[PDB]
Amino acid sequence: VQLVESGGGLVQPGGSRKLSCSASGFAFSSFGMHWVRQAPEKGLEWVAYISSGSGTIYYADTVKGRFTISRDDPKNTLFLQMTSLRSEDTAMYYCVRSIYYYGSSPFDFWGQGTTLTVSDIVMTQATSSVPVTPGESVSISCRSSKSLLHSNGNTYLYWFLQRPGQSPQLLIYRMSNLASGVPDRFSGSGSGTAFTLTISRLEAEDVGVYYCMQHLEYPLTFGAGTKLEL
Amino acid sequence: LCPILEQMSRLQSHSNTSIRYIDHAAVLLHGLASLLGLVENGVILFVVGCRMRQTVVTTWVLHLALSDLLASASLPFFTYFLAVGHSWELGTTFCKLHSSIFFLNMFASGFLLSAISLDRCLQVVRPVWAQNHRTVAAAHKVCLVLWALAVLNTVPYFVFRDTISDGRIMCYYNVLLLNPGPDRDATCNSRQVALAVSKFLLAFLVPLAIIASSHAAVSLRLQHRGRRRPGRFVRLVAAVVAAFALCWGPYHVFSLLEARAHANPGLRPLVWRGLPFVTSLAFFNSVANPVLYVLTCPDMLRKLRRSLRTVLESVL
Amino acid sequence: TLSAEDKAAVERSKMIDRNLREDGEKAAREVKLLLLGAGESGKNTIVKQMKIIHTTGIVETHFTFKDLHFKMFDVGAQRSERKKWIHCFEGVTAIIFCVALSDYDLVLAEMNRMHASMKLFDSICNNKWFTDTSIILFLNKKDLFEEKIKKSPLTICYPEYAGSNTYEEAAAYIQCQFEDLNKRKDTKEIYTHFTCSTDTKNVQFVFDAVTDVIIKNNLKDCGLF
Amino acid sequence: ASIAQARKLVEQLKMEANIDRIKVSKAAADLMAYCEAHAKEDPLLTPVPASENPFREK
Amino acid sequence: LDQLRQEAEQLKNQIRDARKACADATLSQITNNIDPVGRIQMRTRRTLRGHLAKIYAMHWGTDSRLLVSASQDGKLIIWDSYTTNKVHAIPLRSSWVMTCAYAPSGNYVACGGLDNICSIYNLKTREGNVRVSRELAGHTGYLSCCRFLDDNQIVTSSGDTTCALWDIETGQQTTTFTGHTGDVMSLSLAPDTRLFVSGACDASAKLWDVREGMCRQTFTGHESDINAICFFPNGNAFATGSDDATCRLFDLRADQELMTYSHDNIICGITSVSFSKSGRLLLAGYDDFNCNVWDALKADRAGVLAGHDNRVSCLGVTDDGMAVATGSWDSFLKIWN
Ligand SMILES: CCCCCCCC/C=C\CCCCCCCC(=O)O[C@H](COC(=O)CCCCCCCCCCCCCCC)COP(=O)(O)O[C@H]1[C@@H](O)[C@H](O)[C@@H](O)[C@@H](O)[C@@H]1O
Repeated sequence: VQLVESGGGLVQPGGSRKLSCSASGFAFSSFGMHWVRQAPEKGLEWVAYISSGSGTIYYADTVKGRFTISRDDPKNTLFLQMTSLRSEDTAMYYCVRSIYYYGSSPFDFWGQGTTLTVSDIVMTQATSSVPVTPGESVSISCRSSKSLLHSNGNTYLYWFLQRPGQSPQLLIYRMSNLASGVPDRFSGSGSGTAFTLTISRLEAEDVGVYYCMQHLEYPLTFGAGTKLEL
Repeated sequence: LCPILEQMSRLQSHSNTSIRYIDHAAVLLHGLASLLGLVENGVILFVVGCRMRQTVVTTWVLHLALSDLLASASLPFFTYFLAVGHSWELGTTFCKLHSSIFFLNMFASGFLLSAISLDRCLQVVRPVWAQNHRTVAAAHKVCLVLWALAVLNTVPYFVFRDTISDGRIMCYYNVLLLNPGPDRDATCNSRQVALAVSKFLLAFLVPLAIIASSHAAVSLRLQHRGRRRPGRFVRLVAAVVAAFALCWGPYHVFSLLEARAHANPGLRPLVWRGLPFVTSLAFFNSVANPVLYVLTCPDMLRKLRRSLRTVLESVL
Repeated sequence: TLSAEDKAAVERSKMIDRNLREDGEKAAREVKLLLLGAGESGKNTIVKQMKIIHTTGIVETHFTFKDLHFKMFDVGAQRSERKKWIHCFEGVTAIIFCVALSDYDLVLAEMNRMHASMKLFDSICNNKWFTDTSIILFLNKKDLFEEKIKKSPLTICYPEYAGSNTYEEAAAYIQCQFEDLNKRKDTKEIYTHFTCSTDTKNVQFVFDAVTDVIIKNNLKDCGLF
Repeated sequence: ASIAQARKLVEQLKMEANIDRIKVSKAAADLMAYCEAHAKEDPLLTPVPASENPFREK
Repeated sequence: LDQLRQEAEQLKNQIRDARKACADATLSQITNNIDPVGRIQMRTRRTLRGHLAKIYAMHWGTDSRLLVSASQDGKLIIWDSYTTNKVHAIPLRSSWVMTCAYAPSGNYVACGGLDNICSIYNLKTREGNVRVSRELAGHTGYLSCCRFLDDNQIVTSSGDTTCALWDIETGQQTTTFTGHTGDVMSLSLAPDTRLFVSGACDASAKLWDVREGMCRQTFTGHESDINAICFFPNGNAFATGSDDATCRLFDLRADQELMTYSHDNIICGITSVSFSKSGRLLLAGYDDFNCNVWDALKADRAGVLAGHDNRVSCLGVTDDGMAVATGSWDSFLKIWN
C-alpha cells in the first residue's frame, strides 16, 4: 500500500493543474478515494469523492462545479483536474482510501500528498493546545452541531492523528472500533453530540494533532484539531 | 370533413327503453375479459419479477405481460373512469390517446411474438451461436428498439383522430384533424388506406408470417436431424397461430373493408356494427397469449402453480 | 433514511450482484460433461487426444471445438460412495461413458469386467437424477477386440451368444446389449460410437451429440417440448 | 491384516465399556431444566415485539 | 482371529446390556408432565437473491448478523441479515464446493469440496482483496464438513472415512481421527470446543477429543447414512439426521438415544439439523421442499417452514436465536423469525 501524488508547484490563478495519484498494492477498484486538503496552519477539509466503479461522485459546496475529480481503475490511477485557482485554494491535497461494508475501516490509509501553491454539521474541539508530559493520561473533547447517532444504532465518528512531517493516521472509527495497527492506549466514547478521545499514557509517538470527522452525510466537516506537545 | 366522419356523426345506434340492450351485455363481457387479463398479467409479473431469475424467456414474458396489462388497464377502466371524471381536457385528445395506446400495444405484442419466434428459430438452427451470443442485455435492447419502432409507427395514428367524446364508446379515425391536403375526399381516402395497409403489414401480416416461417423451419430441422415432433409441439404451434389469427385478423379485415367503403357506403353499416366484436376479439389476445406463453413453460408453470397454492393456503 | 455508508454499501452490493450475473452468463456458455468408465477403458487416451487437439480429487479439462466450450469432469480417481455426491452433477449436459470392449475374457480381482461395466452403466442411466441427461458410449478398444476375437471366442463371456464369430456380428450384439440396459428410452438418448486411432471423428461425434442435446434442452425450456 | 483390525476393535470396545454412565431420568431432568431456564430468553419460542426485533420492513 | 471376534462380540453384548440397564425411564414419560408448545408461526423476513447455483452449506458468525454461504457456482458470499447486502464475494478456483465455515472472529473462512483440499481465505487482509491464505491438502476424499476449533487450528471432515486436525500456522495435520467405516458426512463442535461428534455413512456417530485424538464413545441406532449432526446447546447431547426420515437425539452421558422424531407422511431423508439457543425446539430440513420444527421434549411438530422450491440443503440458527436461515438447491436463502 503506497500512494504517490504528482502535480502542484507555483500556479497562477488563471492556470489549471491535473493532480495525479499513482495507486498500487491494493484493490484500487473496490476502494474509493477522498481528497482532503490542509492549508498552512489550518484544519482538514473534504474536497470530493468517487464511489466504486464511478457510479456515484460527490463534490463539496466550496468546490462543487469548479474542480473535476475523475477515476481510472484499469490504469489504477486517480486524477483531479483543477481549472480555476483562488487565493485561498493553496493547500496540501492528500488522497485517502475508503471502502464501505459492514465492519469496514474507511479512511485508514493517508497518502503523502502534494504541495500546491497558487501565486453542514459543525464540529468543534473545546481545547486546542494541552501541554502535558509523557506518562500522564490525556483527554480530547469534541462537540457536533447535529446528533451523529443514526437510527441504525451506530455513531459516525472518526479520529485522525497527524504527526510532524507525516500524514494523518486513523485511530478509532465509529467511536467503538480501534483501527488495526494502532496501540490499545487510545479509546473513544461519546453520547449524541459530546465525544471524548482518551489516551491512557502519552508517548513520544503520540505527539501531533488530533482531528475529528463526522460521516453522517456528504458534507464532511473537520474541527480545528487538538495539538499535543511534550 | 371526410364523408366517413360525416356519416358517423348521424350514426343510428342509440335507443331509449326500460329493458337493457345486448350491446351493454357485450361491453360488460369485454370488461370482464379485460379484468381477467389484468389479473393474469399482474399474477405472472410479480412471480417472474421477485420469484424468478432474469433470463431471456423471462424477459420476453415480462415484456409481453407488461404490454397486455398496459392495454387492458388503459382501455377499459382508465378510460371509463375519466369518462365520469370529466377533467379539463377535450374528447379529441382522449380519442387520440386511446388510438395511440391501442396501436402501440398491438405493434408491441406483434413485435414481441415475432422476436420470440425468431429467437426460437435461431436456437433450433444456431444453438452454438445463440448460446454464445444470446444474453439478457441483447433481449432488452431488442425490446427497446421494438417499442421505439412501435411508437414511430403509431405517431402517424396519434396525429389523426377527430372524435367528439363506456357503452357508447366512439373514437373516430379522421385525418383532416391535422395537416390537411389539397382536397378532403381524395386525401382522406388515400391516407386512410395507407394507415390501414401499414397497420395490417405491421401487426398481422409480417408477424404472423415470421411466426409461421420460424415454426416451419423448426419442423424441417427436427425432421432432417432425425428427431420426432411430439403432439405437444404441433398443438402449441396450431394454438399460437389460430389464437393470434382469430384475435387480430378480423380487426384489420374490417379496417380494410371500411377503407374500401369510403366510396362504397353500402358496407359502412356492416363496419359500424362489427367493430365492437372484432376489437373485443383482438383484446382477447391479451388473455390468450399469457396462458400459452407462461403455463406452457415448465419452470414458470410449476413456480406459478406452487406459489398460488402456497399463497391461497397461507391466507386460510 | 439510509446514511452515506448505507448507500455506499447498497451500491457495492449492486455492483457485486452485477458482477455475479455477468460471471454466470459467461459460465453458461460453456457446456458441462461428466466422464465415467474404468481406469483401463482408455479414458486417459481420450483426454490426452482431446487436449492435444485443443493430485487426488477430480480432474477438470477445458477445450474448445467449433466455437463451443466444454468442461470435462473426471471423477474416476474419487474412490468413494458415489450416490452421496453424484447428485451434484444433476445439471451436467452429457455423460461420456468409456468401456473396454476388448477386455471380455480377462479377470478382475462381478468377477468379469464387462458385467461390472454394464452394471455401472445401468446404475448411472437409471439414476433418479440422470433422468433427462444423455449418455454417450465410447469403445476405445475395438482394435484389440478385433485382434483377440480371431483367437479367443466371445462365447467365454456370453455363453448364451450363438451368432457368428465375425467381428461385425459380435460388435452389433454388444451394442444391442449395452443399449437394452436403458429403461428410460422415452425421455433420454444414448449415442453410441466406436473409437479408433483417429481422433477428429470422436470430437465431431461429441460435438454433434452436445449440439443435439442443447437443442432438446432449449426446446424443453421454451415450452415446446 | 485382519488380526490388527480385530485387535483394534476389541481394544476400542473395552475402552468404551469403561466410561461412566448415568440414569436416563437424570439426564432428561437436566435437559428439561436447562430448556425451561433458557426459554425466557428464546426469541423463537417467545417472539419479541417489533421494538427490539431487528428484522422488520426495510 | 476367532478369539478376537468372540471377545468383540462379548464386549458388544456387555455394552448393549449396560445401555439397556441404564434406561430406567424414557424422555416421553417425563416430558408428558408439562404442557406442549403452541403453534409456532415463522414468516420469512428477508429473501436473499443473487445465487445462480444450488446451495449446499451456510454458517453464521458470532455477531449473529453475517452469514457465509457456499454454492456450486464457485462463489462464496457473506450476506448481512439486517440489510441483505453482500459484504464479500470470494471466487473459488474449484466450483465444486460443498462445505463452508465462518471462524468465530470472522477473520478467516474455510471451504472445501470435491477438490480434496481445504482452502482458507483471509477477510482482514491489508491488501484489501480476499485471497487464499493456506491450502490444507492430504485428504483422499471430498470435503464433507469443516468447522473452526480456534483461530490457530481447524478441524475438517473428508470422505476417506478419516478426519484430521490441521494447524493454520503449520499447515500439517497433527491429529488423525480414524475408526469410521463409512464416509464422514457432517461435524458439530461443542460449546467448549473440547469434544466433537461426527457422523458417517455407516449409520453411527462417534465422539472425539481434541487433545487425546481417540474415539471417546460410539452411538448407534440409525438405519441409513447420517447426513447431518448438531450439538446440543448444553453440550451434553447431540442430534443426528439420516436418510431414514427420522432424527435421533443421543446423550453423551446416557450412551443411548432419548427420543425419536418421525411421522408417517415423512418418507424422505434429512439434510440439515440445528438446535435453537435454548434447545426447547429443534429444526430439520427435509427433501419435501420445506423444513419442519419438532419439540425436543415431546417430538410434536411445532411448525412447517415452506417456500423453498427445491431440496432443502442447509439451515442455521443465529447465536442469539433471533432468526434462522435456510438455504436450498433453488439458489435462494430465506431468513425466518
Ligand atoms: C420485425 C421484428 C423482428 C426483428 C428481428 C429481431 C431478431 C432478434 C433475435 C433474437 C433475440 C436475442 C438475440 C441476442 C443476440 C444479439 C446480437 C449478438 O450477436 O450479440 C453479440 C453479443 O456478444 C458479445 O460480444 C458480448 C457483449 C454483449 C453486447 C450485447 C449487445 C447485442 C446487440 C443487440 C442489438 C439489437 C439489434 C436490433 C435489430 C433491428 C454481439 O454481436 P457481434 O456483431 O459483435 O458478433 C458476435 C459474433 O457474431 C462474432 O462471431 C463474435 O466474434 C463476437 O464478435 C460477437 O459475439
